[PDB]
Amino acid sequence: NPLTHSTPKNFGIGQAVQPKRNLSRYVKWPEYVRVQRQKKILSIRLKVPPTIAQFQYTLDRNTAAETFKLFNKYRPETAAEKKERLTKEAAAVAEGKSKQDASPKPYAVKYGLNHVVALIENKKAKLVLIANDVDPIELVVFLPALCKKMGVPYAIVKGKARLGTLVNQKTSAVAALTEVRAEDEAALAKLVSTIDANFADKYDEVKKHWGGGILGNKAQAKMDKRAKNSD
Amino acid sequence: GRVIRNQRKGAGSIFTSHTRLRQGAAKLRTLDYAERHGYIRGIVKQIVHDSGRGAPLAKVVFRDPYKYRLREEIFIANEGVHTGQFIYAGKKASLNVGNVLPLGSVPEGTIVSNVEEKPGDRGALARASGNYVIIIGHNPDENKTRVRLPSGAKKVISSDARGVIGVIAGGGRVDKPLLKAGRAFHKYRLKRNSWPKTRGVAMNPVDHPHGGGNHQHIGKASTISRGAVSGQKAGLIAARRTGLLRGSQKTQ
Amino acid sequence: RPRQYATVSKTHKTVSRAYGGSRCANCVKERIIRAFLIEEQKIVKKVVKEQTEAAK
Amino acid sequence: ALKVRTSATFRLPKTLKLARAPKYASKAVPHYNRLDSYKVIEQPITSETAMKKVEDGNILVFQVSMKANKYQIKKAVKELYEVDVLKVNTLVRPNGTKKAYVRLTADYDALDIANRIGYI
RNA sequence: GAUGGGGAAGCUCCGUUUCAAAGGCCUGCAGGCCACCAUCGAAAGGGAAUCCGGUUAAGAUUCCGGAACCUGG
RNA sequence: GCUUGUGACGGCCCGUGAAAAUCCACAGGAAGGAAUAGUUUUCAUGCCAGGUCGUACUGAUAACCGCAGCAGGUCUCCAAG
RNA sequence: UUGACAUUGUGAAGAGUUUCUUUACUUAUUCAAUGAAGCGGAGCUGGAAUUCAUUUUCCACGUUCUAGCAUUCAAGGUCCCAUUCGGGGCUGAUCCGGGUU
Repeated sequence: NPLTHSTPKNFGIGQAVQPKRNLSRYVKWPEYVRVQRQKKILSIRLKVPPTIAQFQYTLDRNTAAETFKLFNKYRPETAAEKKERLTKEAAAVAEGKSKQDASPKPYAVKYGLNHVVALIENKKAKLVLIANDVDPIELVVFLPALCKKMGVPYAIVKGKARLGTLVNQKTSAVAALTEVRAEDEAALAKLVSTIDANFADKYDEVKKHWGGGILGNKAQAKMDKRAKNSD
Repeated sequence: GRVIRNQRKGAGSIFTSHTRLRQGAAKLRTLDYAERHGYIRGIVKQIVHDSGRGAPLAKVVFRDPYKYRLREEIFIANEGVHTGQFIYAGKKASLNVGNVLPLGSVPEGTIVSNVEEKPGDRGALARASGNYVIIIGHNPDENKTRVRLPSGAKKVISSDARGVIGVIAGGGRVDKPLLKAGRAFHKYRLKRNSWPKTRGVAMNPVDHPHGGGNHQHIGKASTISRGAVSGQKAGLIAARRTGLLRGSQKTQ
Repeated sequence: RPRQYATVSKTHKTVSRAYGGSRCANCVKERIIRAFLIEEQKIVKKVVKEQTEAAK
Repeated sequence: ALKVRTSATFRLPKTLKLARAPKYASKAVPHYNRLDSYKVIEQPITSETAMKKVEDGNILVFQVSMKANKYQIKKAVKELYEVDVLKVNTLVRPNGTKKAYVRLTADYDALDIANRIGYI
């Protein structure tokens, strides 16, 4: 209107002083940031053997949520719960009913790495969950082939932090249950079928295939050009 | 024996450069989006004698494109430039004296000065008085232009490397004798402590290989192999020949 | 001397123009002229570009 | 899911920078006022040259601790003698002791103050 | 010549726009801008500002009398 | 006239013959701003303070160094007929 | 200084089961600059092609007489808020990969 006046700016070369912009691309980041990003990328390079290419097949979110829902039923105890049980079973059985028969048998996930490992060794395990994102990874590389040879159902999953939360811990790296009540065995089998199909049965094939090989945006598009524009 | 003169110069203490009266080092800009795509104009505000160096300098200003300021830069004079002149610079820049361009942006037979050996080295070659460097051909394969150098040589470098049109000012400095020790003295105090110079054959054997006497003479050949040792290397070095010669091609 | 320019009032340090104690009158005149004439020739370059581009 | 950083230069982002929460009160107690007034002003100087300045110039000459300074000197005088201090000049005698020539205001007679002090 | 760092068995060495997350500027926080930034290094370099007269055995552009100037608040 | 400072000039160079703190100005136009009044302290005037250290004497054919009160050596200003 | 071994990975091509020659790559390593500013990819846009215009093969990307000036998330336009005075968002300044180059 007739007091405001529309005066654009060129923002062009040799004139029209340049504005501010999103320079997140051209950042000179800190060292640790560059390190984690470049480690990720380098790991993406350098063709990965099948023994690690097992990983990065984690799950569908739907099956993930279903499984987690199952596992939440078989939580461990907490401070107050262990406190209560130990007050009561003691108070009764110590001068009363049988030692530790004065309180119910428990059910839970039976977490803990070496515990899990021994259970699998003893075939006493029923289902296994393996966080994909461990560091170091030799902790866990040997579990899938192990469970395969032992005929046990496993899956690789996401969020070792989620595993931790499942135990009221920061992280677990593992979670693998046996004790299941009769009510949940149907869902147990339901998940087992699809999961062995997805992970366990495909083991021997994935064990054949490598990973990596990727280029990255620039050289990748460049190879696409050197192939398409030239062939 | 002792340590010889030239063995000692690596440590500097005496033999460093006398850079008080220097202006800032003379250089091109930092390469950037403008020169990379388009051009930019700068203005020479004044040109000046730097000391301990012929080939006078020019202080040039540009608009900081990315911020409200001025960026001053120290270019090497180009034999005709002058105050108040506009100095265009970049890929799309005009082909005139003083302007600075890549090499693919110009033809062969053209010449240039202060040229970059690599993009963003900010000037390596043809930085001396009355010198210059020639373009002789291009090769868009790998963006490689080829050139001829004041040593008579030839080279190949990136065609995108920047260089300033013309030849460097100063010119016939060498054609004037010094006539005497003192002008040389001043000429060299403004640079370094590399002068006067004593002759090895006058020195003593401990102070030099040549050294000892009863007669000012050397004793053995003064062509000291390229595979020799520091402290042995005094005289002629990789002598592919020696004595006076004719003639004469630099390279062809 | 420099630190006395802080003590003294401003009539000692400036004359009554734009670019008072910074530039001489003939340079300011020059710079005024340069501004006006170039902004006119700028307009002229603009309209010349328009009639030329709309020529075809 | 992103963020805008409008400059390639990153810096340490600020934080709270806590205050100190001492448990055990590092010093068992505070010192007293080391360098009080009595400690500051040590001794008058009754050399005849000094008595002359007294009689004539309304000055007191005092030997003082090196650790003092003119503010403290003045402060201590005005307290210990209930006086107005015009000015002071100071020095270090070659024997390693500090001297102060303390001029008084016109209201006070340095001499009468001297014999009040009991030196004269 | 410290620091980040990097060498050296190490005493310590290299380097001082350092391959660094290197802060303080205004108007508890909200606004805002702005940063290769230790520190030392000249009693003859640079640099805010004072003079006269008089005074002592011995001090003085320092003291006394008089008259100024500069900074900071 | 002597010393000394100073200015504008002229000659010299392949020699063109410090830096920083500090101070100022300019552009800029962020902002705030008068009527019973409101703005300004780079005008004048007014008020308080201005710390620490050194400060004497010699500076040489007797105070420095030369083992010493050594004809030696040791930076410099003033400069009458 | 030269050779071997290790760092030292991935592809191809092939003379005499060989194990030797160049040449392919970026992540290793190496070099350089920058307050790590504008890489890359498709674009758009624009000219200039055509047609009773529409891609229907064409093409390229805003500053050059002059010792000026270019700064306040930018003016404009478009939305919200009620907007008393002032804020806030999108464009203006194509979008997408975050390989600083």
